[PDB]
Amino acid sequence: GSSGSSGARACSQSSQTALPTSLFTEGRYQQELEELKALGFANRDANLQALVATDGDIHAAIEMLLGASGPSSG
Repeated sequence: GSSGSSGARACSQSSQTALPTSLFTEGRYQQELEELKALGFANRDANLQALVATDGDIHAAIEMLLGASGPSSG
């Protein structure tokens, strides 16, 4: 005991048979987009791009939609 931090593997993509379907996220977190529209958003596309970014976790989406990107570069 001295430091505190967890790792457990590093990088692990999970995709093969799956395909990039645009109409595959508008049917998953459809209600979500509507939620943010009330939580304090509206930009569905953005709400999605963020949601999908959080695995469709509106919660994590909010923060991300709140302006909590994190990394910066351009």
